[PDB]
Amino acid sequence: ELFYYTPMMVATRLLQEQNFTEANRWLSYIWQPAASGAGDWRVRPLKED
Amino acid sequence: NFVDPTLRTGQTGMMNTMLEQLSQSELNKDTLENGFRQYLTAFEQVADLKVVSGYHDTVNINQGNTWFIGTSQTEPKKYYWRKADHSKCQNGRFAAN
Amino acid sequence: TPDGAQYMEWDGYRTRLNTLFTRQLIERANNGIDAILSPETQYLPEPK
Amino acid sequence: EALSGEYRSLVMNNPVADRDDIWRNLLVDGKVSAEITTTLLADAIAGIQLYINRTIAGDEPGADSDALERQFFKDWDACNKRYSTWAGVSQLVYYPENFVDPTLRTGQTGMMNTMLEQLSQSELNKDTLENGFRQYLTAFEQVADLKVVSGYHDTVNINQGNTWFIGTSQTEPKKYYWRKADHSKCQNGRFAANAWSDWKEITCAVNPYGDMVRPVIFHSRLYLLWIEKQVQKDNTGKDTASFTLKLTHVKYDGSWASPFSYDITEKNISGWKKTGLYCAASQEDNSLLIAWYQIEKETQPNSFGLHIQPDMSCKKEPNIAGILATVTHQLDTETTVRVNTLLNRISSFEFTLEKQEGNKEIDLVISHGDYTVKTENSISALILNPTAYINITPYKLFSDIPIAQVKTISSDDISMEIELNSTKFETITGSDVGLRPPLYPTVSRETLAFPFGKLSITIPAGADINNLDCTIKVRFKNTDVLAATTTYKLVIKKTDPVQKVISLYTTPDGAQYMEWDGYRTRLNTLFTRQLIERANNGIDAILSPETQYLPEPKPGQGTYVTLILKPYDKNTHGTNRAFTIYYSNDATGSGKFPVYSGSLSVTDNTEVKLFIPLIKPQDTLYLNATYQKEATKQILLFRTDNNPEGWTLDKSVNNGTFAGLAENGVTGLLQSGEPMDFSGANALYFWELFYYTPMMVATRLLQEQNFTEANRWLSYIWQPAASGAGDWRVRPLKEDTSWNADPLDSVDPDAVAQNDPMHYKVSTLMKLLDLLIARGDKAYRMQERDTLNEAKMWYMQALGLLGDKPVSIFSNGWENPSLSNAADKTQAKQFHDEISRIRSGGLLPDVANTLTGLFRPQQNEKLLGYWQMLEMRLFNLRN
Amino acid sequence: LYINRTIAGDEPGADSDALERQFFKDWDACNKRYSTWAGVSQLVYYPE
Amino acid sequence: RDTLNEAKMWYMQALGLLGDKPVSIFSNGWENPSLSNAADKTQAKQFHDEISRIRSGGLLPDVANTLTGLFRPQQNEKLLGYWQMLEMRLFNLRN
Amino acid sequence: DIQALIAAEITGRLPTPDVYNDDNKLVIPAINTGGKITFSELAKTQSD
Amino acid sequence: YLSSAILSTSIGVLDMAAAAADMAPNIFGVAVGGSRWGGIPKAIGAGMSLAASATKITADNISQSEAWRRRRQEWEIQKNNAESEIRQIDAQLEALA
Amino acid sequence: YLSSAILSTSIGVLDMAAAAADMAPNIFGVAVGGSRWGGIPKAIGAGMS
Amino acid sequence: VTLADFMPMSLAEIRSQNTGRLSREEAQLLHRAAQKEKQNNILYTARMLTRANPLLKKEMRAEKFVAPGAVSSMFSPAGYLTELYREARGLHPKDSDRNLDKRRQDLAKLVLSQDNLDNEISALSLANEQLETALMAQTGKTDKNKYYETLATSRRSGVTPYNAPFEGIHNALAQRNFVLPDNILSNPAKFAILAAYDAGISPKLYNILTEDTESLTGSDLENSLKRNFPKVKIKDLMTLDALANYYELPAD
Repeated sequence: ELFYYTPMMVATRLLQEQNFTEANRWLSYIWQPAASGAGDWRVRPLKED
Repeated sequence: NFVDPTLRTGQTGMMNTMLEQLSQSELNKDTLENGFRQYLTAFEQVADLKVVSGYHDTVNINQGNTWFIGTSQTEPKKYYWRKADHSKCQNGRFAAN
Repeated sequence: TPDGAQYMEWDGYRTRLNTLFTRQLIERANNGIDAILSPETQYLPEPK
Repeated sequence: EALSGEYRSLVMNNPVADRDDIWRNLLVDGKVSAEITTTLLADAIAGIQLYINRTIAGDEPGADSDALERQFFKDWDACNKRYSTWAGVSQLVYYPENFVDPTLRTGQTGMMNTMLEQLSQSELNKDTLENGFRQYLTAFEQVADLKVVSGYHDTVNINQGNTWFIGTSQTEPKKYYWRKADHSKCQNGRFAANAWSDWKEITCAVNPYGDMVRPVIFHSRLYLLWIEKQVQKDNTGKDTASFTLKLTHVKYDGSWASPFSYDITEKNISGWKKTGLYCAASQEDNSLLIAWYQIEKETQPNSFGLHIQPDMSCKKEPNIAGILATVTHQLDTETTVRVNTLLNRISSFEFTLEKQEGNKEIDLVISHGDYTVKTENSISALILNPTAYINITPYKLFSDIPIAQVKTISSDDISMEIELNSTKFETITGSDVGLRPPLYPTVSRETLAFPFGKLSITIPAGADINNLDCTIKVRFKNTDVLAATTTYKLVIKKTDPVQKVISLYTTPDGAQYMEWDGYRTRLNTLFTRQLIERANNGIDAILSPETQYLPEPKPGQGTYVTLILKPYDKNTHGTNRAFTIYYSNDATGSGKFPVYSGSLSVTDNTEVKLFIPLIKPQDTLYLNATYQKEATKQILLFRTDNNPEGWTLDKSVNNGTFAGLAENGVTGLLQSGEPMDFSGANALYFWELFYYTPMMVATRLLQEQNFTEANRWLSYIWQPAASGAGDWRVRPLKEDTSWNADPLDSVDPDAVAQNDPMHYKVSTLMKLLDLLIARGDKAYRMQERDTLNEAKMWYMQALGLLGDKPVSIFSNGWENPSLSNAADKTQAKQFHDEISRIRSGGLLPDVANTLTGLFRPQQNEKLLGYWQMLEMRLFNLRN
Repeated sequence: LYINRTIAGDEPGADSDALERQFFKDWDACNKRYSTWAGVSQLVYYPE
Repeated sequence: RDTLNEAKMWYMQALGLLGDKPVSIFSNGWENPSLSNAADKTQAKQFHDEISRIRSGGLLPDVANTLTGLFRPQQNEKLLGYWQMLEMRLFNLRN
Repeated sequence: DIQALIAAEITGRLPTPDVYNDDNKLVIPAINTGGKITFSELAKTQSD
Repeated sequence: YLSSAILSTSIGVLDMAAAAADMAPNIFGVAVGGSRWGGIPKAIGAGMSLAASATKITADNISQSEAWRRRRQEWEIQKNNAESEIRQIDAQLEALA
Repeated sequence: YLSSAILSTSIGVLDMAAAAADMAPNIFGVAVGGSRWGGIPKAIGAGMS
Repeated sequence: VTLADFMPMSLAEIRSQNTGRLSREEAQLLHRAAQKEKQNNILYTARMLTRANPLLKKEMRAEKFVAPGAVSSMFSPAGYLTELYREARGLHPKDSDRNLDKRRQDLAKLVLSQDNLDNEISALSLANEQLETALMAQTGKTDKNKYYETLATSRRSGVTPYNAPFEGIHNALAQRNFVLPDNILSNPAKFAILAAYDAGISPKLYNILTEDTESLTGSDLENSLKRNFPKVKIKDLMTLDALANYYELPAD
């Protein structure tokens, strides 16, 4: 909950009511694009499935 | 396609009472940080819980359930309870559900 | 165990009941939400 | 279509490739219709924005990762991605008054918020707006009555760290609050005004005995702690008293936990007198050393100790008399109060960063993360960083699966081998970590990590702990094909910085001050004891500038000296136009404290005022000055009597001239009461009362259209004078007083306006322009004749405030540069080099052409909008 | 217009003591306009 | 105008996340079966037999043709909706 | 509107079509700091 | 509403003084005592709950004033509708003339 | 409204500490006692309400 | 000079260079010093620039202010483009083909002016110019119309056998609602070519679609595949994405 569902809830709650530049920050706590082609997952069990 | 980050089964009371406070329209940084700090307070309280004592359900401890009683790190103490389902416990490893 | 963790010891197994993440989030969380949800917080150790 | 096909038929040599590949490769969109038109620079902007987005998302392989970990690209998506949110953020430093809001401010106190709650209705008559102000002034009185009881300093070096305080209120029962004093913004013993947190109420119920309250920090969480006495009676005719330690702390949401309890009384503390406690953290075996101790003229004949775990369980220490003998410069006496610091590590570690690196392609960087000792052994925690970049020869360079080297498996590849005095212990990451950093991300300059979790190294055997525990080396070794080792020397040693005493005192006429190394800092203020007579006459007497000139007693024994200095000489000041100016005690050679630093001026005397305290217990003082030429001689300041103000005028045999003061006048001695400070600890409350509350009420009356009262509330701050210049009635706007040293660590116009209060002048003037244009529009919409002349006189008053319309130059020294020439790295290096030269006063400017660099500054677009708005209104009036 | 320009500092040389007067101290609220001059002067003679 | 170029760079970032549009095959190993032949009980018995064999690692797969049985899996219709949505937005941008 | 004229006279092409035609000379302006216009002239020898 | 909020905030002082007076013992003689050791946290809790009621009252005050301001804005729209309809009917009368 | 809800939840801690302090006796001497045996359920009820 | 060069660099950039000289901690201390000095320098220049505000001219470096929308401004799109190009031109190395300076040789040449900021051009014409300046540089010919004449006959894509004169004839003649083979004034023995021009078919495309490619064996098959596909690999063209992109029709 702390590391995935709370940023998911806040991001989907800011996508509603159109706070996009903060919703992208809260989505960037979990997923953030990397210099390589693969994405960088910042939640540990999504890096380690 | 059908997952919802708002509504989840088994969603705790902490997530629910944070979603209550983020359900207004004006979501600035201050509201959305105060709600997160209150969530983190409740998370601290449910993570401070040391298990006092328990009761296993059946006689074969490979099967059945195990209830526990955990106390909080306050004064006075707030006693809580879980349940550990041994029917999902293979190789001595509990699944997370 | 004398450094904080608890475990239920049955037939040939042990299962960690609690966790000591809450005693070590306390220093990370002063720096803010950005330090809480960092992946170094998720790599945090826990006694055997 | 045809040229796009023939391009990759010929240039790219891949006719299979998509047409959108030519937009990905060539940054110009091809499938656009012929009617979509753009400017040329906007097409270059869109092309380079597409390039940045494709190289930041991984669709452009080969990018420099270190250039992408940069504040331009770390703040790409929020700020720098679009032209609009680049311009709107870059203007927030140069024009904060466009984005300042008198309603919403960061760091706004609860008093201002609960006043803004009550002024948020529509009917704002004089009675509502006076009752809200009196309630605000009540809360202001309560937060200004706060005397600081006791404190806790964070670190051991008191030049660094933080200092928490506990202040009580002047009520019964008492309401304990807390601040925080950030020593990282404390240069020359002078706290900046943003180095103080606000007061904040400790909501828990705290009932001490003998004024025993100490805060304490345990893993960055404020814990409060006190001893509570409970009067009881024995089963016999006698009557005892049970003592109880209590311990609360903050939670994450600002709340306070329920206090715990620990039984104290064992037959001795009931027999003590005037006693007090001690509590502080411990860097070794992390706990809270609690200690209550009997007092005399000398400290601690008897004491009893207690440890508190993170479990928050009691743990009775059998001996603190060996411990407090190392602390007793922080323990109080019968007459002193001393803020405590954390207990030291008994041994401090140091690490020599190099002996031999071996193969220089990999940097082989360790970093000693954690380091302690337990009761019998020395543990460590290490991470390891290689380079692992391009041009590992030979090449393919097609694919890596994580004659040449081992591109595959990196099991057991790196290994730490500590050498003891006679033995060694070689661990290895194959014996530690199953997590394996792959060489793919093969794209260059990607560095790796190798964490060692809590390497407990056993055992120091037969070593004098810790007298000669200088142990020879500590070595790791990356062992792979073409990899090397480097080794480190531990320099571990027991230390004791002796008696760096920090203390609290109160002068007998009311003020309090924290006295540390060579400085004093006034904690409270006595403005609340003298507003009480002014405030009976009303709001008009509170916000008068004579209230802002109100005096305040000098902190303890000390003198004021105001020093007039000569204008700049190339000879006697060296090459640096700046200076710093010290004082000492001075048994010569005892060190001298920097009390002031500044930049001396040309063609003008500079007058710098000081307060030189008397800390040292003919009580002598001495002052010096440091230039780029040399350092100056001392100037004695003694006194023969116990009269506080007298400190002999241009004192004995020494001439009393630095060579840079150039006057017969030095003195500045008298007037013990300095004026009230708007840069001290109580700065925010004064700034709120005298600026932000009239700003909030004025912008709250401009809304809902109470103009004739909004102009009165704007006239508490700004009021036009008989001379051409305006008269500013708020003191730090008359005396432009910076009260925020570091404003650019956050995205807010408020902090930038707090660093330079001229933006508060322009904010007030823009609110008054808003007021005048609103009154003129209200008169204009009443379309009768005399009210139209009213409209004209209001808009002419607004034009009188603005003045002459600034003619925008177009014929300019702006050449039309190349974009390669416009974006040279030297062109910003030379710019910041020159400004960093002139800001330190390294020498004179050459005289004064390029203060902005290549791109010229522009006028404020909002103010130019006021110009065009007034011109349109008055054109419609004249027709 | 003359009073506004000499009260705002755009007319240098003005007598400052004549400007510290109850007609000009109460200029902006009451005495600046005909309407709020008449409506204040009538409040003594016709309070009803 | 500049906000339309902003719109184009956002939709191109979304297309960069999605990637290459998956071409739906129609020429296929799908014969046209009889409904009696499509609903044989052996046709599900053999399917779950093979998957229960390979899930316990009873031996290697034969190598790897039918992992779904008779009926082929389909793409997510929501994601294909994102594809068509972005393509329509960017077509309206380019005109 | 007169600054646009002077600017288009120095950096644009005004007076159209031909300039420089007063006894093989020319006077071109040069404004500075928004409040002054200074001058500088041109001449030539007799080729052709 | 504003007077009710100020009454609901000017009350914790005296409610705190009550718990201050309760701390002294009142049973005297041979049996000694009678203090109320939890009286001060009861007073701080009454102060918090009463400040919460006060800030809910002032929130309702702001809500009423904002509802009335939106009501005036709707009246302004209806006023401008009827005022444009007058000008339309007058131009229509001129066309009929 | 959100600040009022947070004040109305941050209060049962201290209201519980009140009932904790009431459990100790306060009449001393020959007559001994004075505890409030129902104070803790009163505190939990105040917290629930 | 000392910490002025280290202002635009990141912490990883500072740590990346002088690996033997700078340690890991000294690089962090140097980075903090350079960023704080950058902040204080820009505060200093904002303090000197806010004294020239016309609301404060009664109370008083007023060198040069420019209009909003001027190209000389520090908030202009020219300043944004300068910031963007300066942060962009070092992401890929100069050897690489994905470098910004190598794939676009017009940006370093590009001049910042008020005319470039204000004037509007057709973006499609700019794309056409950007492709022409590469194709004519590949073929070496400097003329334009000579290149469209040698492009009139070429077959090296699915879009290439076209004549811009013939497309001009077809567009202008269809905009008159005029039909070529339905005239009174025509050769009825030349109805086929006239109808092929009516549907709009280049004469080289007519020579492609005229060929008797069916029933053609031997080395003449190799010659016809070499003519009708000069540049592609046929084995690379066999996939469906290549047949979608090469003829510029959707793969569906």
